[PDB]
Amino acid sequence: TKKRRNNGRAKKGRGHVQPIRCTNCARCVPKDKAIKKFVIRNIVEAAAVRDISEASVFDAYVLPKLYVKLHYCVSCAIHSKVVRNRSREARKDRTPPPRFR
Amino acid sequence: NYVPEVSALDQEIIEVDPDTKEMLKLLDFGSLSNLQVTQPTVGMNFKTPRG
Amino acid sequence: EDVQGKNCLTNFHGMDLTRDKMCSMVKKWQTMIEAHVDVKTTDGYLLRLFCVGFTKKRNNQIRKTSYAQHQQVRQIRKKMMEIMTREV
Amino acid sequence: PLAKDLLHPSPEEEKRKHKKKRLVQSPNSYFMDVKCPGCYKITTVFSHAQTVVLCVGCSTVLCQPTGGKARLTEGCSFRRKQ
Amino acid sequence: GRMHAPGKGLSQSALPYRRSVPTWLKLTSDDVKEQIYKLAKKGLTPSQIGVILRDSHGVAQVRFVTGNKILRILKSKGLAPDLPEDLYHLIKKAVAVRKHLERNRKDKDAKFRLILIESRIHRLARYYKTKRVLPPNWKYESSTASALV
RNA sequence: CGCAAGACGGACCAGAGCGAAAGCAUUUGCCAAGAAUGUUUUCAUUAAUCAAGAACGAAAGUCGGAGGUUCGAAGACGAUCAGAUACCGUCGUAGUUCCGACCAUAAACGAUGCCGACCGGCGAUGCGGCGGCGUUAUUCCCAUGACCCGCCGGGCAGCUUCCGGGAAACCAAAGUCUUUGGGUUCCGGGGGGAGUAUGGUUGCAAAGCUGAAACUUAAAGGAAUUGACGGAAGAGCGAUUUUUGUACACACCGCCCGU
Ligand SMILES: [Mg+2]
Ligand SMILES: [Mg+2]
Ligand SMILES: [Mg+2]
Ligand SMILES: [Mg+2]
Ligand SMILES: [Mg+2]
Ligand SMILES: [Mg+2]
Ligand SMILES: [Mg+2]
Ligand SMILES: [Mg+2]
Ligand SMILES: [Mg+2]
Ligand SMILES: [Mg+2]
Ligand SMILES: [Mg+2]
Ligand SMILES: [Mg+2]
Ligand SMILES: [Mg+2]
Ligand SMILES: [Mg+2]
Ligand SMILES: [Mg+2]
Ligand SMILES: [Mg+2]
Ligand SMILES: [Mg+2]
Ligand SMILES: [Mg+2]
Ligand SMILES: [Mg+2]
Ligand SMILES: [Mg+2]
Ligand SMILES: [Mg+2]
Ligand SMILES: [Mg+2]
Ligand SMILES: [Mg+2]
Ligand SMILES: [Mg+2]
Ligand SMILES: [Mg+2]
Ligand SMILES: [Mg+2]
Ligand SMILES: [Zn+2]
Repeated sequence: TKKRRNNGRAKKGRGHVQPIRCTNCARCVPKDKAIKKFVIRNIVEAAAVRDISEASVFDAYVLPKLYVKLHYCVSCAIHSKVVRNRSREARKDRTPPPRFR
Repeated sequence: NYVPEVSALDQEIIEVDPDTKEMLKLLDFGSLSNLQVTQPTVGMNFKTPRG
Repeated sequence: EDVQGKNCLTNFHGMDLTRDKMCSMVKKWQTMIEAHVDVKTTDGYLLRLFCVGFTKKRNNQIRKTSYAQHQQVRQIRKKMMEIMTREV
Repeated sequence: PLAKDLLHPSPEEEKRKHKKKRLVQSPNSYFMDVKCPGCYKITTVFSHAQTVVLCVGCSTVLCQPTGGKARLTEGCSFRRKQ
Repeated sequence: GRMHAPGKGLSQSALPYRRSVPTWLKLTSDDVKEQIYKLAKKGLTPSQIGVILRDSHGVAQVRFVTGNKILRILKSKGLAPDLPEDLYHLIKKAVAVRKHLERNRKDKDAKFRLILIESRIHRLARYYKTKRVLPPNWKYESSTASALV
């Protein structure tokens, strides 16, 4: 019984895809199958923003951002709840979740 | 059953595109005086930007 | 380079960009082209210069990606190298 | 769909199909008479030429081959035949 | 599809329905034959001769004008190569691949392509033996191939 | 702040491309090869699939040389545990890297042989060609690049459909099958014994290919449904009509493997 038409990966018209290492557990997982996440955040948190803006020597100094690319295997993605199981009909929907308010 | 005094369809001037005028002409209706030909939009950009 | 009685005198040694600038320049649906040259100045200083550029999406573009073909990338890289060579 | 006259396709239908998939095959190419401004000779050139055509009298490059069609040199005029 | 490739292309030529020479063409059969003879003496294969005639002299199809094909005209005149041009090109390509491969021992793709090319050469040689164009002792050997073409 | 060695080419990198398949990603140069598109060029049946026979063939493994950064089978320890000879942590030998000879095996998978014909829509995408308002760069001009709107031909795929199939899951092929015949190659015949013994053959070895019988058994197995469990979050042939997984249905107090 096939669960998915694409076999859970994004490989089409090619034979081999080089593996990467899970950020959490360092497992080898093919790059097309891995769960990718691009994280752009602030170096300083919300309270730290107000605590730092007063102690800075510059005027309206913009705090730098952190850019990180994260790769997860299926087990770590499910365990960390960045990915959840869906219904048989809801599996097909591949629209990203509505994070934009 | 509210009825206005005049019809909203009644217009002294109705604007049409040249293609609509040609379609009317093919049906021997190119003699209408209410028609006014408007310049079509120069740029053909009617699709949502894919992304 | 030299000390002159409580006055250290420095000289140019290099140039670079900040980490967040480079991280924010790289995006997912475009092409990146990089080049490097080794050029000697008239007074003996040998330099290695690196250049980076990205393809730009058009104002009225409907296609999601903006990819340059390989020959276009090679032409752009050669244009980078010759300009960087002729200015040093 | 379920009603189409295969014997009598419209003239625009047959110019939209592939040249081999028409009812009767017909090429998309043609021959043309070309004249350069320098020299008065008229040269017959195939539209999808694969060689550089030189004027016999005055050694002028009439056209340059490309992937699909041959592009005429600037200032050269052409007219289709028949 | 291709004999030795998975590709299934459809690109080719489509001759017109009419077989009559167009009115604008002023050339006679004899003039076309003389042009063909001059081009052959210059050292051109029939394919190149046809390409030149199509591009420059407005000769769409020589068989429509002169009533005969280029190779038959050459054979009647006697200016025809000993072995057919397509087999010559196949053997020349095999020689080029074999010359490349001797300096590059680790190029397995060259070996695969050489096997394919030699298979095509054997097919064509057997066909030409069947038609008696080649004597029934002609053999393609790698050592002899350089001298053959 | 420098030096040295070895291994790997991040982000860009995608249900994108190339290759017969294994497989393929820093720049530049050289060498040979190739698909697709264009063609009013040439030959004229030269073609398709294929016993015999051949080239290639991940990783691991074997034999000689060169290097040995990282990781790391075996091994020595420290923990955990009723017990661990495992999972976890510290080291660490072959190996992991390159050259030359072997080995020919993978869930080597689309679990789907190749060639040809016909049979619904839709929107994208990669390559080539053709046509056409209009924005930009090459200071001017064509023309060529970047966008925009279409058409054709191959290619990787996607959505939809009472085309029709099928036990169903699902499939525009897995359709055009009791209305059964387009060509052709390999290959299966209830579950075990068993891919085992023996013979032959190949290899340095490990092992590869070919390959039984005696005997034993009434089922094993596929798809789907309702429950029960979990140290998881009008429509269908028909049973039937919170999500999810199941080899459980005497329903986890289950079932079940090896000494
Ligand atoms: Mg594989
Ligand atoms: Mg995935
Ligand atoms: Mg074949
Ligand atoms: Mg072609
Ligand atoms: Mg392919
Ligand atoms: Mg890189
Ligand atoms: Mg065999
Ligand atoms: Mg190996
Ligand atoms: Mg090895
Ligand atoms: Mg060794
Ligand atoms: Mg350990
Ligand atoms: Mg270690
Ligand atoms: Mg096998
Ligand atoms: Mg697979
Ligand atoms: Mg199989
Ligand atoms: Mg397409
Ligand atoms: Mg392509
Ligand atoms: Mg295009
Ligand atoms: Mg049958
Ligand atoms: Mg049996
Ligand atoms: Mg039995
Ligand atoms: Mg009922
Ligand atoms: Mg019913
Ligand atoms: Mg499970
Ligand atoms: Mg399952
Ligand atoms: Mg159940
Ligand atoms: Zn993980």
